[PDB]
Amino acid sequence: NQHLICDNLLPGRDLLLQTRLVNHVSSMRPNIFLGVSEGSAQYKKWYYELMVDHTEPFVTAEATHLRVGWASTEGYSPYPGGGEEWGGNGVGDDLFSYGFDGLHLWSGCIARTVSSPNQHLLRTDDVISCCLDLSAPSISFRINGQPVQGMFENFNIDGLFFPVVSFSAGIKVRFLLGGRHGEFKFLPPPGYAACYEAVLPKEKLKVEHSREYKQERTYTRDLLGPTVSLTQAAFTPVPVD
Amino acid sequence: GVEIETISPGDGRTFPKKGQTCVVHYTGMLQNGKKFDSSRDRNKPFKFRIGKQEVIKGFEEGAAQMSLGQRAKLTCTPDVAYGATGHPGVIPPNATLIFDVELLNLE
Amino acid sequence: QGWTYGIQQDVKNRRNPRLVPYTLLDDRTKKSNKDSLREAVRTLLGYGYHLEAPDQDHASRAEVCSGTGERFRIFRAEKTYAVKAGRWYFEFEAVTAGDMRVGWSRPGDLELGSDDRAFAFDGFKAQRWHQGNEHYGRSWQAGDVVGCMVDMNEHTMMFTLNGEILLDDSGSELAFKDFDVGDGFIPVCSLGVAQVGRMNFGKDVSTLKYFTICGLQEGYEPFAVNTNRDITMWLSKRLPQFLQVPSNHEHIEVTRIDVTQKSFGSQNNNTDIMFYRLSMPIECTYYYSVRIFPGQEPANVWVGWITSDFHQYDTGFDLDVTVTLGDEKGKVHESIKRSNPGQGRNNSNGLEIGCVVGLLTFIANGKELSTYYQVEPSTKLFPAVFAQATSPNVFQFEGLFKSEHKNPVPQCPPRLHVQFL
Repeated sequence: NQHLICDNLLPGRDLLLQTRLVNHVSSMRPNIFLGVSEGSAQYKKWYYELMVDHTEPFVTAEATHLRVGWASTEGYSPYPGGGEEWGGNGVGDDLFSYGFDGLHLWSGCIARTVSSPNQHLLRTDDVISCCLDLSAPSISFRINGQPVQGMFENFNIDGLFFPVVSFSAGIKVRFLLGGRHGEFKFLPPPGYAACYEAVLPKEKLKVEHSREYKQERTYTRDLLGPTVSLTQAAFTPVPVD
Repeated sequence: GVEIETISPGDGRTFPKKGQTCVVHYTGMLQNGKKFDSSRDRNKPFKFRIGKQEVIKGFEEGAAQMSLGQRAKLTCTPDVAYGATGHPGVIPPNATLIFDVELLNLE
Repeated sequence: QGWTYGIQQDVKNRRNPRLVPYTLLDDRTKKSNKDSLREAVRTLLGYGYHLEAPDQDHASRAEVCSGTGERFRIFRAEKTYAVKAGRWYFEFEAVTAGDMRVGWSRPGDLELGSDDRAFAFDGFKAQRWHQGNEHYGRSWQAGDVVGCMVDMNEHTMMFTLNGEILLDDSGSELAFKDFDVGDGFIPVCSLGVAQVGRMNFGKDVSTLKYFTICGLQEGYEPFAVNTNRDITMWLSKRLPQFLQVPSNHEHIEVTRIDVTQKSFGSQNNNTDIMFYRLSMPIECTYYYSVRIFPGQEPANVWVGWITSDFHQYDTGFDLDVTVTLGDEKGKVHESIKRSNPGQGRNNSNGLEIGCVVGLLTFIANGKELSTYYQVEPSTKLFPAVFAQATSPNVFQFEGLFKSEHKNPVPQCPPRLHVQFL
């Protein structure tokens, strides 16, 4: 009866539970906020490039993470763990989003073939340029300046989104925004802007890690205060009229 | 059939012959992104010669449709996979399979 | 016009930083014109221009000032790390000051001292916080150990501010006293937005700033003197999720009875937005209702077949994914799956009917409202409709629709099973 009811109890499989451990990843962005409020719009077209060095599993699993396609923060937030879509606390997690990682867009674990010849991952020394499209969303990117067609419509841009980049461990990459720090191998195409116009004063722009709650503290557990963003009021700069 | 798709192909022409251990280091997958198998977590590259009918012929046909050092996204089907029977306890009936196949060597 | 701001073409170059106003700039763009402006208005004072400023208590007009309650992150330590006996002492420094309160909570969005599950007090106001307002001690600022401590045995909750024992109006040590130990008290640190703290439980006596003064000789232990481990801390969270069967709402209850039927509804004025998420995905043309009383819009409802991911419970309604295939041209293709009901509805007409096969028609009361989407790769759903009302019997909740949630076939009557909640 034990072996009979063992082999009777196993093949049900609605009883059989599932678990899947996942790597801990981290999103990042530059200090630039979008803040593109219609009425006094500064720019609607930006451009930046992401140069890379290494994306291999050095002592790790090959299931890495490195994405740039902008996600809906009206649906996503920067937390280090959560979500029924197999986690992956980075870019392109929410269903109302996409994410470009060389060959495809994964809108909430729904594979969407992005149209480009020589589809290959974000491998060593492969730039990833960014481009903005809002009014009719066809958000261009390019990998080494080749036509990444089939861009994403109905990404919820009701208002705005945020600039993003995701990366797992075992990663070594560089922004390309402007000045010395953006050595634009593929320049902004016609109707775009090397994304350093908003190098606002009082500070040199830099990364932010997507408003982290607590870095690897060492002195004592710093209860870093609640900050929503640059402004507790809203997400907008001030054109005075 | 095995609608092979390349990821990072190498030489592109070192196809496998008969009696050649495809040293495959795959990561088996299902639809929805639900994992069912993996060789990377094991650190045990899968090995199989051609024609002897160890694995489902998805692996055999895809390997035959594959070169050395070729990372590829294989796509098997229920006819070649376990099908309406299903490997019990893991696989349900009528399943389409995915494999992050990466052939390394042939001995 | 687009003076160097024509986004597409840029017929002429030499865009400047001046396009963003003098808020972005400083007076450096303004030394040339503001001096002549000041000369002009100086001689306008030479006319006799009489003009006092508006935002001043003399010309009392400033009525745009009020607080902001949001993301009051209630830092805590672990329930497993709770304490019931012996003397305990944890320091709490301060980087800033503001709506920030510390002390010892209890396991129990409502802040410290709102209810009978915590003890705390503020540096912004210097007042105890346990189920009300009560003055105590003194304010503090940046660089101030609060020096929180308890004696769990005879209930002497003290706060040694940099060694400065803080006292009430009567001039007594004990802030909180004669409190039931119950289920223990945990260190806690409330912070509203733009208020920062940094706590040292007991991880290092050297890192403990002022402990030898008032913690060591008094028998008062660090909170993690013995922990050979990184002690844990966590916060009241921002997104709303599903864990709990409440059964303690302002007035909402849950039952079941046979067409199925339940019992529900509040009488408090439910201006705010509520929540719901069924527990059991039940399964044994497919007409099954999800009724709610406030129908024919006491408040306008917003029915939408909708998935898990939200981030808000607010009146921002009607603010909710489309494949577009390229062929190395940019012109889209294969756009059939897209956006992966109306605001009319219910219980004066009666119902919100589910229907199933793939094939869904989720409309209120069997009137064709032109259901657009039949998109379903996979969606484990439970009926989570949230909206307002004038609070008349505020909510309700009723093969059939119990057929696309599990492996058996569609069958009408759902049978007796022990979990249905």
